[PDB]
Amino acid sequence: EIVMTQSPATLSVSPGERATLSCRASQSVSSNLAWYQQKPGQAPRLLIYGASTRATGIPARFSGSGSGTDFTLTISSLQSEDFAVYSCQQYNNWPWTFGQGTKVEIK
Amino acid sequence: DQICIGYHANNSTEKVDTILERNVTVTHAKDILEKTHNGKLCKLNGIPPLELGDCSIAGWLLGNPECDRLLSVPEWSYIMEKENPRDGLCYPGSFNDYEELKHLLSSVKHFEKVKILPKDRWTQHTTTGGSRACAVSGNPSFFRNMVWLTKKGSNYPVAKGSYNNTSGEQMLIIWGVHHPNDETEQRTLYQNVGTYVSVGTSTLNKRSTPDIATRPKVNGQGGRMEFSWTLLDMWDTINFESTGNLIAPEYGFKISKRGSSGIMKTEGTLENCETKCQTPLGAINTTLPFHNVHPLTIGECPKYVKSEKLVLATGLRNVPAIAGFIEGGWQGMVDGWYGYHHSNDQGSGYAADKESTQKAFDGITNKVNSVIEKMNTQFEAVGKEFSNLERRLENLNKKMEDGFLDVWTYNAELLVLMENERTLDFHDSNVKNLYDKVRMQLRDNVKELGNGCFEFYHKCDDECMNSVKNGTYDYPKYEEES
Amino acid sequence: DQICIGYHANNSTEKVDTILERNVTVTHAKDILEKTHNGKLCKLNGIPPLELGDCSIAGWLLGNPECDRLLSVPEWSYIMEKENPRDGLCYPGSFNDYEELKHLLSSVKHFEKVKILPKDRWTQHTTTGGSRACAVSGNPSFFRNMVWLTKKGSNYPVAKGSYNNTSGEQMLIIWGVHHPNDETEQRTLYQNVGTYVSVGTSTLNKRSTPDIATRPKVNGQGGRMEFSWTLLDMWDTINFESTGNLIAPEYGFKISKRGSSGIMKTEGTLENCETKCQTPLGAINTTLPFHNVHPLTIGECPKYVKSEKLVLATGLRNVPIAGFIEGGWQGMVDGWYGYHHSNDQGSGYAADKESTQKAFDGITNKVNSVIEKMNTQFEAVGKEFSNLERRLENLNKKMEDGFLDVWTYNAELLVLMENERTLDFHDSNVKNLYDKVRMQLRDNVKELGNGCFEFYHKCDDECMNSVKNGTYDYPKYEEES
Amino acid sequence: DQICIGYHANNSTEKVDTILERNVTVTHAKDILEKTHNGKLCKLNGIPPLELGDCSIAGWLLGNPECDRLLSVPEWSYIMEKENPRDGLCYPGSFNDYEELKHLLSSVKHFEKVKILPKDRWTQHTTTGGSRACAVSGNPSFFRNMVWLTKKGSNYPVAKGSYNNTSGEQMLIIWGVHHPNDETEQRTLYQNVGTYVSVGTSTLNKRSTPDIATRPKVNGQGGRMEFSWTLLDMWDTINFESTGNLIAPEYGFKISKRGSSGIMKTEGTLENCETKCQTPLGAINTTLPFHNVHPLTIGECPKYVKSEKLVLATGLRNVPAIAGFIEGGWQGMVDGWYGYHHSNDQGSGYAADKESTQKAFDGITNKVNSVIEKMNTQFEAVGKEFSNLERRLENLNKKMEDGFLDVWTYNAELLVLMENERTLDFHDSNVKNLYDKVRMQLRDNVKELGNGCFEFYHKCDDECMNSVKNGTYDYPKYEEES
Amino acid sequence: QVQLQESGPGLVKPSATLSLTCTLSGGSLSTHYWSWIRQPPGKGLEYIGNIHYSGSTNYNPSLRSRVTISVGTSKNQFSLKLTSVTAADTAVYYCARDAPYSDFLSGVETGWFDPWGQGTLVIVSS
Ligand SMILES: *[C@@H]1O[C@H](CO[C@@H]2O[C@@H](C)[C@@H](O)[C@@H](O)[C@@H]2O)[C@@H](O[C@@H]2O[C@H](CO)[C@@H](O)[C@H](O)[C@H]2NC(C)=O)[C@H](O)[C@H]1NC(C)=O
Ligand SMILES: *[C@@H]1O[C@H](CO[C@@H]2O[C@@H](C)[C@@H](O)[C@@H](O)[C@@H]2O)[C@@H](O[C@@H]2O[C@H](CO)[C@@H](O)[C@H](O)[C@H]2NC(C)=O)[C@H](O)[C@H]1NC(C)=O
Ligand SMILES: *[C@@H]1O[C@H](CO[C@@H]2O[C@@H](C)[C@@H](O)[C@@H](O)[C@@H]2O)[C@@H](O[C@@H]2O[C@H](CO)[C@@H](O)[C@H](O)[C@H]2NC(C)=O)[C@H](O)[C@H]1NC(C)=O
Ligand SMILES: *[C@@H]1O[C@H](CO)[C@@H](O)[C@H](O)[C@H]1NC(C)=O
Ligand SMILES: *[C@@H]1O[C@H](CO)[C@@H](O)[C@H](O)[C@H]1NC(C)=O
Ligand SMILES: *[C@@H]1O[C@H](CO)[C@@H](O)[C@H](O)[C@H]1NC(C)=O
Ligand SMILES: *[C@@H]1O[C@H](CO)[C@@H](O)[C@H](O)[C@H]1NC(C)=O
Ligand SMILES: *[C@@H]1O[C@H](CO)[C@@H](O)[C@H](O)[C@H]1NC(C)=O
Ligand SMILES: *[C@@H]1O[C@H](CO)[C@@H](O)[C@H](O)[C@H]1NC(C)=O
Ligand SMILES: *[C@@H]1O[C@H](CO)[C@@H](O)[C@H](O)[C@H]1NC(C)=O
Ligand SMILES: *[C@@H]1O[C@H](CO)[C@@H](O)[C@H](O)[C@H]1NC(C)=O
Ligand SMILES: *[C@@H]1O[C@H](CO)[C@@H](O)[C@H](O)[C@H]1NC(C)=O
Ligand SMILES: *[C@@H]1O[C@H](CO)[C@@H](O)[C@H](O)[C@H]1NC(C)=O
Repeated sequence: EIVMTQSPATLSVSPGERATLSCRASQSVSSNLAWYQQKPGQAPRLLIYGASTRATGIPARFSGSGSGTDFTLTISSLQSEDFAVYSCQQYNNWPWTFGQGTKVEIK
Repeated sequence: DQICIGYHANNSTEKVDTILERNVTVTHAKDILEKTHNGKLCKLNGIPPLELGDCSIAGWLLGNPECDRLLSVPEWSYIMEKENPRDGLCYPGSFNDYEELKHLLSSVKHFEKVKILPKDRWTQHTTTGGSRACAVSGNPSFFRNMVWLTKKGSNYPVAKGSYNNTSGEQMLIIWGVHHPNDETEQRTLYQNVGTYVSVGTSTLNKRSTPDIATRPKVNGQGGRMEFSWTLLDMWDTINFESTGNLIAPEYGFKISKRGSSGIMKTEGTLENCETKCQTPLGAINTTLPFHNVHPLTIGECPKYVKSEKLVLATGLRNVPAIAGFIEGGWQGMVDGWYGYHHSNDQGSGYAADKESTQKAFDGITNKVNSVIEKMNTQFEAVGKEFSNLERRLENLNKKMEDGFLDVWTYNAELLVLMENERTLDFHDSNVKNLYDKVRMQLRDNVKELGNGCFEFYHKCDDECMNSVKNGTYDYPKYEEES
Repeated sequence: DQICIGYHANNSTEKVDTILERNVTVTHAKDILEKTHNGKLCKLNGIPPLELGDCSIAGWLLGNPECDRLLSVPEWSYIMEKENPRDGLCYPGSFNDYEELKHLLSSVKHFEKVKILPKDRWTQHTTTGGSRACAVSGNPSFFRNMVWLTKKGSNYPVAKGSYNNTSGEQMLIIWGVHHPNDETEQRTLYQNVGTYVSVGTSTLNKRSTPDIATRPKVNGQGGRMEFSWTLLDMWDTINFESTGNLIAPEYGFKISKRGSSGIMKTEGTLENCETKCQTPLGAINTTLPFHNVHPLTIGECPKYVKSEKLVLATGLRNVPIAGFIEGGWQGMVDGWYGYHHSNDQGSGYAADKESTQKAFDGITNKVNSVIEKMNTQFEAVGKEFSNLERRLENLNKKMEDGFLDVWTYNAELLVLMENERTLDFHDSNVKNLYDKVRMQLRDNVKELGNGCFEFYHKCDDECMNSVKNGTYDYPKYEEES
Repeated sequence: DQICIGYHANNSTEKVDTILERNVTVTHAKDILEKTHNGKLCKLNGIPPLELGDCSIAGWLLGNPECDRLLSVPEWSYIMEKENPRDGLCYPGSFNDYEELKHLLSSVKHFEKVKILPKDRWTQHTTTGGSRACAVSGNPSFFRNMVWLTKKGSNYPVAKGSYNNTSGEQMLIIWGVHHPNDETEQRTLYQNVGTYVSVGTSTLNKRSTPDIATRPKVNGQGGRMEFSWTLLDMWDTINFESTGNLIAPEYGFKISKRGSSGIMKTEGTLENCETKCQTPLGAINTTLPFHNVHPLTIGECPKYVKSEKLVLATGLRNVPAIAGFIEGGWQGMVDGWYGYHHSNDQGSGYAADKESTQKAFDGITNKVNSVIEKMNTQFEAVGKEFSNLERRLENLNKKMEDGFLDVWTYNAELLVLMENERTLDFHDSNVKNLYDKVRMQLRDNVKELGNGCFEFYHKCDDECMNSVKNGTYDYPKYEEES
Repeated sequence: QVQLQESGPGLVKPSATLSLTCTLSGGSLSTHYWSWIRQPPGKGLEYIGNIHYSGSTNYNPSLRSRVTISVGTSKNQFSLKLTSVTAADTAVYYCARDAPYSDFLSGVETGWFDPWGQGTLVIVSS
C-alpha cells in the first residue's frame, strides 16, 4: 500500500492566522490526492481533489498543491469554523489510503 | 350498283405527334409512359422494409440507446432511412468508411447479431462507463453493442481478446477509439497516456493512437469517438489489443441473406401494401417500358425518362357515306379498320375487309410489342452515398446518370415520333391498297367515280358484292351491259 | 389543251447523303452541325473570366508574391488557368486534395478574402520569416496570405488561435506544415524537435507531425511545405494548435456566389467579346443542335460529335412539256409542286399552293423535331485527377467517349434516315397531285405517259383554273371524243 | 402477245424479323453479329502474351522464387494472369496501390529490369536473410529482386542509398517494410525497436514505422511485409533511409514501350495462332459490327451486344409463271431481282430488268455499309481492378458498362428491325414502279390483266417487246387491232 | 445532491458478522459507485470497497475474504456485510458516493468521495 503521513500531528494556529498542513506519501501519487475536513458530529467534507482542484461548496480560503510525494493544504486565514481534523487521501494505487488526521486547535 | 372502299372513324379525341405533324387525332392510341404511383411505401416482393424511424445506420449498428426498437430486426426488402436522422452517434464522433458500409448493407437483407466478446469477459477492466449524452431516462448510458473499457482499481492491463469466425458466414465487426478532450481525461479514464489500439485479421493491419485535443463540444462532450469496421472472412480470426482508449464490440453481425436491395431516403412509413417497383413517392404498378415518376427507384422498373407523354398511334387518323377513303369518316362502320360500303337492289351497308384489317392489326400489335419487349428491365437500387471529400466522384456519378437519362429520353421521343409517322402512313397505304386490289379485278366492268367508289355498269346483286369483297369476282361473266 | 404536273428544280449544288444514296443534290438543305467559332476568349454572360496569367490556383490562394495582381479579384464567369503555370508553390511543397479544391472552385465564382487570424495577434512568436525561394526584388519573402510562425528570442510557446465563422457564408481555410531537411533546421526555426500541428472543427480532426528528412532540392530548398484545406461551415469554429512547424492562415475565403462555372485550360487572354458557350479555341454563337469544335466546352452548348457534316435535306432532289416523270421545272419558282398549262389564251407555271404549304410545314416540323428535342444544359465538362487516380481518370474518360460515340452514331443515322424519308416524301407528294388530278379529270382527258394530261374538250383559262383548284366540273366536259 | 412484270424467288430459308412481322423468309440476308471465336489464346498483332503461369503481378515483380521463369520477360502484347494465382507474396504481406499498379502495367508492354542498388553495396548490413516461407528445395530464401536488410554483428547502422534515374525512361521502384509479430523478433532482426523507413523523390515524401503486433499466421508466419511503389520520373532521385525494417529493391523496372494493352484473366496458354481481337474464350476473326462472345475483350473489336441474332434482309420476301408481282414466285428467273417474263410467237422466257435491279442493288449495298461503316471501332481493354474497399467505385464502373451495353443492344435491335421493314417495303415499291413505268408507256395499246401482266392488242414480237423492256416503246405505231 | 444515512446495530459480538445498510435520500444509485469507509477510534480512515448498481465491485485487498457489498432491488440502498468480526473492527462506519468524473461521465473510477454520511459507531463486545 502507500502510506500517507501527515505532519505535525496538531496545529495551534489561532483565528485569523494562516494554517499550513503537510502530507507525505511513501510512493509517488502523481497528482492523485484529495483533502477532507472532519469534525465531531458530522460527515467528512471534501475540500480538494487532484492535488490542487477545489471541490465545490468550498470557500477560496482553502487551497493546496504538491506533487509526487510532497503535498500541502493551506488555509489562508483560519476561521472559527475551520477548527477540524484534516486528512489526505491517496488514489494513485489500489487500495486507496488515508493519512492519520491532523488536528487544528487554538493555542 | 356501287361499291366504295373506305375506313373507320369514331369519336376519339386521343392525339399523337409525328415527325411531320403535331396534335393528330387518332382512332386508337397506346400510352407507353407510366405517370401514376400509389402514394405509399409498400412491402417489396412481400417483404417489409427496415424502417429506421429516426435512427441512422451507425446509430442502429452501434446500439444508440434511442434505437432499442432496432435491436432485433427481421428480414427486410429495402432500408428506409430518414434524411438527416436524429439518432446516430450520441457520443459525438465519426465513422470511417461509412459510405462503403452503407453500400455494403445494400446487398444484405437479413443479418444475425452474434455475441463475440461478452462484456463480462473483460475482467480487470471497468465496463460500466457511460455518458449523459446517450442517457436513457436521465441515467447516463452508452452504445448498447459496444464496451467502453476504462481503468479498474489503479490499472489498465493490456486489453486483449479475439474472435474466430465460426458463425457460418462473413461477419461485420465494428470497434472504435476514444479521443479525450484533454490529458486529465486521458489519465483519469485510462491511467496511461502513451496508448494505442491495434486490430487485425489475415488482411487487416490497423493501429492507431488517440488524438488528445480541445474540440468544440457536441452534446456536452469535447471528446470524440472514432468508429471503424471490417469484414471478418469465414474461419479467420480478429485480434484486438489495447493499452487504452478502446471501445470493444460486444457483438458482430453475421450476414444471413446477401441478396439484392438498397437504401431509400424517405420521411414516410410502411403502409402495408405490396409492390415490385418502389419509388420514394409511392409504388409503381405498370407493364409499360417507361415511367416519369422519380429517378431513385428500387426494384425491377421501367426506364425513367424526362418526357411527359409517349403515345403511340395504333389506329387511323380519326377523320370524321357515299364516298370512300378519299373523304374518310365511316363512323357507321364498326366491324374493322378497313372495309366496304355497298349499295344494290337488295340493300346497302358496311362491312369490314377482315383479311386486310387482321393483317394490319397484327402488324400494329407486333410493332407495339417490339417497342416494349425490347426494353431491358433489371433490378436496380440506383442511389449512392458519397462523403464531402468525394465531390469529383459524386459528380462523375451524377453526370453518368444524367447522360444515360438524356440518351434514353431522346431515343424514346424519336422512336415514338418516327413510329407514329410510319403508322399513319401504313394505314393510308393499306386502304389505298384495297382500292387498287379491287380496281384491278373489276377492270373494265366498272367506272371509277374519283371519290374512292366504283360504279358497276352491269347489275351487281348481293352475291356479286360478296364475290367482289373477298376477291373472287369473275370478270368474264360480267362483260355485258356496256 | 394540256396540263402537266411537275416539280421545282433550281441551280443548287447542295448535297446530302441518305441511307440508300450518296452525294444527292437537293434544291434546299440545312446544316445542323456548327463548325465555326470566333477564335477568342469571351466574357461569359457578360461577366469576364478570372485570368490567372502565369499563376496556379495554389499560387493564387496562398499569395505567391508573383500573383499580386490577383490579391483582389472581381466576380468571374470561368477561370482561365494556363496549363503548366509558373507561379505556384514558390516555397516547394505539396497541396493535399488539390483536385477536390479545384473542383470546389468551379461552383463558386466570386469570393471575399477575410482576415481571420491577423498576423499581429501572434505575440510571443516571430512572424517575419521568409525565404529566397519566394523573394521579391532579391529580398526573401513568403506567401502573402500565410504566416510562418517561428521561434522568438529563445522560445516557441504553444501557438494557438481560432476562428468562429460569423462571416455570413461557408469559408475556405488553408494552412500548412513545414517539413525540414534536417534537425539543425528544425531547432533553428522552432527550438523543439518533437513537434506537432493540430487543426480541427466539428468535423475535422487532423493532426500531423513534421517529417524531417533529406530531400532533393526544389527551387534551391531541401525542405517542403505541405498545405491542406477545409471548409468551415457557417457558425462553426476552427481551432489551431502547434508546438512548431505551423504555417497559419492570415486570411480565409468567404464564398460569395456559388453559381455554375468551371476551369478552362488555355494560354490565351480575354478579348472582351461576349458569349453563351466558350471552348478553349474560341466562342461558339449558334442555334444548331450539334457542333464539332472542341469537347471541353464550358457553357450551354450543342452536343459535341465526331461527325464532319450533318445535313438535312429540306428540298427536292435537284434534278434539272412533261411532268414529274422527267422533272426539271426550273421555270417554276412559285413553290415546290405545281402545274404547267398550255391552252389558246396562254401558257405558264403555277404552284399548287395547298400541296406546297403542307409539305413545307411538314418539313419545318421535321427539322424542329430533330433540333428541339435535343437537351441543352450548362456543363463545365473538365475534371482534374492526381497521378494516383489513373483508374478513376480512365473511368471518366471512358464515360465521355462512350457518350460521344452514342451521340455521334445516332446523329449520323438520324440524318441519313430522315433524308431518305424526305426525298421519298417529296416524290410521294408530287405523285399524289398526279392522281388527285387524274381522279377528277377521269375520262375527259388522255394520259400522255410523261406526267401530263391532254384534254379532249377544249379547256380555257377558267377550266385550267378549276382543275388546279380541285373543282373540275366533270359532267360539263363530256364531249369532243 | 403477253409481257409480265415480277420478281425473283428461290430455295432459301434465311429469316429476318421486321418491326411489323416476325420470321419473314427472304431471298438473301446478311448476318451482322459475330458469334464464333476459335477457342484459342493467340498472339495479338503477332506479339505473344506474357504468360505468368501461376504467378501474380506482385510475385513477378518482387521475384517470388517460384517465378524464376519470369526473370527475363520479352515484350508482350497482353498479360495472362490466372485468376487466383498462387505464386504471390510467399512471405505474407500486402501490396499498396496494387490495383493502380496493375492498371499502370496495362499501357506498358516491355520493360527492362535494371539493377539500381546492388545487394553487395550494403556493407555493414546483413543481406543474407530469408525465410522458410519462400524456400527453394527446403533451403530458406527470399524475393529475388529485393534485399532484406538486417543486423550485422551487433549493429544496424542507418541504412542509406539512393538512385538517380539516368536509365532513359520513367522507372518503377518497389520497396517494403517488415512488420514483426513481436518485440523479440524486432530486436533479433534489427537491434533497435524505435525504427522507421523513409523514402522520397521530388514528389514522394513518405515515412512509415513498423507495426509490431500479434497476427494470425499465414504460411507459418505471424509477421507481414508491406510493399509499396512509385514511379521515379526521369532525371529525379529516389532516396532511401532506414533505422530498421527496410526491404530495399535491388532492381527497378524501366518502362520500354508504353503501348496499349491489358490484363486478361485466364487459365489457358498460348496456342501459337494470331489475332487482332482476343477474348478469354478465344480469338475473334470478323468484319461484322457486333459480336456476342464475351464483354472483356482486348483489341480492336466489334461492339459487344446481348442479342442472339442481328440479321439484315438484303433480298426480297422469298415467296415461291403466267403472272407478275401480284403472285410472285419467279423461281425460273435467275438474272436479277426484278424483271420480265414474256411470251410471243418467236419464243418465251425470263429476263432481268437490269436497270431497276442494279439501282436497287446499289441501294441495298449502301444501306448495309452505312450500318456497318458508321460503327466506331477502337482499341479497348475493358477490365479494371478494384480493391475490397472500393465497392462503390467498382459498382459505378460496372453500372457504366452495363448502361452502355443496354444502349447499344437496344439500338442494334431496333435498327435492324426498322431497316428490315424498310428493305422489304423498298423492294415491293420498286417492283410496282416497273409495273407503272411500263403501264404508262404502253397506254391504250394493251389490256391490263389484273395479275401484274399486260396483253397486247397489236401483235408484239421479240423486237417490240425489247423496245418495251428498254422503255422506248413507240406507242403511235401500234395503234391498231382493237 | 443526496444525503446518506447509515443504519444497523451498534453492538456486534467478538465472533460475529456485522451488517450495516446505507439509505439514499434525494436520489438513487444512478450508475455511480458507492463506497464503505471505516474509522477505528484513534485511527485515520480505512477504505473498504465499493459497488456499482450493476453489481460490479472492488474490495480493499486486505478485507476481500471477509467482505461482501451488495445492492438488492430498492435502487436507493446498499449494504455492507463484514464477516469474522474479531472486535478489531470496532469503528465508525461510513457510506459515501464516489465523486463522478463529471456531470457528463459516470460509471468510471475517480477515487475521491464527495457525499459522505454521518456514520454509525459499532462496538464489538461481550
Ligand atoms: C479458427 O477456427 C477454424 C475452425 O475450427 C474447427 O471448427 C470449429 C467450428 C470448432 O469445432 C473447432 O474446434 C474446429 O477445429 C480452424 O480451422 C481448422 O484448423 C484445423 C487445424 O489445422 C484443421 O484440421 C481443420 O480442417 C480447419 N477447419 C476449417 C474449416 O478450416 C482455424 O485453424 C482457427 N484459427 C485459429 C487462428 O485458431
Ligand atoms: C460561434 O458563434 C455563434 C454565433 O454567435 C452569435 O452571433 C455572433 C455574430 C455574435 O454576435 C455572438 O455574440 C452571438 O452570440 C454561436 O452560436 C450562438 O450560441 C448562442 C448560445 O451561446 C445561441 O443562443 C445562439 O442562437 C447561437 N447563434 C447561432 C446563429 O446559431 C456559437 O456557439 C459560437 N461557437 C463557438 C465555439 O464559440
Ligand atoms: C541526376 O542526374 C542528372 C543528369 O546528370 C547528367 O547525365 C548523367 C547520365 C551523367 O552523365 C551525369 O554526369 C550528368 O551530369 C542531373 O541533371 C543535370 O544537372 C546539371 C547541374 O549539375 C545540369 O547542368 C544538367 O543540364 C542536368 N541534366 C539534365 C538531363 O537534366 C541531376 O542534377 C542529378 N540529380 C542529383 C540530385 O544529383
Ligand atoms: C364515344 O363512343 C363510346 C363508344 O361508342 C361511348 O362509350 C362514349 O360515351 C363516347 N364518348 C364521346 C365523348 O362521344
Ligand atoms: C398541341 O396541343 C397542346 C394542348 O394539348 C398545346 O399546348 C400545343 O401548343 C399544341 N401544339 C401545336 C403544334 O399546335
Ligand atoms: C396491379 O393492378 C392489377 C389490376 O390491373 C392487380 O390485379 C394487381 O394485383 C396489382 N399489383 C399489385 C402489386 O398490387
Ligand atoms: C368468296 O365469295 C364467293 C362469292 O360469294 C363465295 O362463293 C365463296 O365461298 C367465298 N369464299 C371462298 C373464296 O370460298
Ligand atoms: C442561282 O441563281 C441565283 C439567282 O437567282 C444566284 O444568286 C445563286 O448564286 C445561283 N446559285 C448557284 C449554285 O449557281
Ligand atoms: C461523295 O463526295 C465526296 C467529296 O467529293 C467524295 O470524297 C466521296 O468519295 C463521294 N462518294 C461517293 C459514293 O460518290
Ligand atoms: C449571334 O448571331 C445572331 C444572328 O443569328 C446575332 O444577332 C448576335 O448578335 C450574335 N451574337 C454574338 C455574341 O456574336
Ligand atoms: C438451291 O439451288 C442452287 C442452284 O440454283 C444450289 O446450288 C443450292 O445448293 C440449293 N440450296 C438448297 C438449300 O437446296
Ligand atoms: C420465329 O421462328 C423461331 C424459330 O423456329 C421460333 O422459335 C419463333 O417462335 C418464331 N416466331 C413467331 C412469332 O412465331
Ligand atoms: C480471317 O478470315 C480470312 C477470310 O475472310 C482468312 O483469309 C484469314 O486467314 C483469317 N485469319 C485468322 C487469324 O484466322
